[PDB]
Amino acid sequence: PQITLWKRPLVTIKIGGQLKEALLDTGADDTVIEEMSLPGRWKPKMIGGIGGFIKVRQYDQIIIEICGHKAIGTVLVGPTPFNVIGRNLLTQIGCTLNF
Amino acid sequence: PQITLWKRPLVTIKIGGQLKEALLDTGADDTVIEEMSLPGRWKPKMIGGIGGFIKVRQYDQIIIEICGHKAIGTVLVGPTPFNVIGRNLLTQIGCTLNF
Ligand SMILES: Cc1ccccc1CNC(=O)[C@H]1N(C(=O)[C@@H](O)[C@H](Cc2ccccc2)NC(=O)c2cccc(O)c2C)CSC1(C)C
Repeated sequence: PQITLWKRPLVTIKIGGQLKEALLDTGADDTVIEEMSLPGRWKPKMIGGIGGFIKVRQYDQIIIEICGHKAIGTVLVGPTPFNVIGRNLLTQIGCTLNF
Repeated sequence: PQITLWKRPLVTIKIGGQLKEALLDTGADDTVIEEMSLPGRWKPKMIGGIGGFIKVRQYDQIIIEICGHKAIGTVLVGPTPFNVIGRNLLTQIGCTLNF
C-alpha cells in the first residue's frame, strides 16, 4: 500500500507467531527489535544510533512478516526505543520512498 | 521520484545558505542537523533513539531546500552523527513509503 508520513509509520509485524508493532525506518540500515525469544545461535554486533553505540544480538535468517509480507533475514535484538524495520528488510518487501 | 532502499537514501540539501548531505529518515519525527548557525530564537530539547538521548537546539520556521523543493518547518541542531530529514519535512515534499 501507500503510507503517508503525517504520523509515525507504525505497522503490525509477526515474529515467532507473535504480533508486534514496528516502525518502517528508512534511516536504519538494520532491523532492531526489543528483547524476545528467537531460535538458533546469535553473534555480536554494535550499531551506532543517535545517542551512541550499543551492543545487540544478531540472529540471521529469521522469519518475519511485515504488514502481510514475509521476509527472512537478519534481526538484531537489543535496547531499542521502538521495534525498527530497517532497509535490510524494507528491501525484501519491495518498499520504496516516493515523491 | 522513486528511491530504492538498497543503500542509504542520501540527498543534498541547502539550509542556512549551506549545502549538506542528509538522510531521508521515516523513523525520525523531526529533522536534526549537525552544529551550524541558524537565524531566529531557539529553545533546548532532548531527543532519543538507539544509544540514548542528545540535547539539541530547536528552531522553528526554518526553510530548507531539498531535491528541487522548498520546505519549511522545525529543525533541531545538535551533536547528531547523521544529518537526517524527518517526517515533519518529508511530508511537505510529499514523501510516501510504498510496497
Ligand atoms: C532523529 C530524531 C528527531 C526527532 C526526535 C527523535 C529523533 C531520534 N529518533 C531516532 O533515533 C529513531 N531512529 C531513526 O530514525 C533511525 O533512522 C536512525 C537515524 C540515525 C542514523 C545515524 C545516526 C543517528 C541517527 N538510524 C539508526 O539508529 C541506525 C543507523 C544505522 C544502522 C542501524 O542498525 C540503525 C538502527 C531509530 S530509533 C528511533 C525510531 C527513535
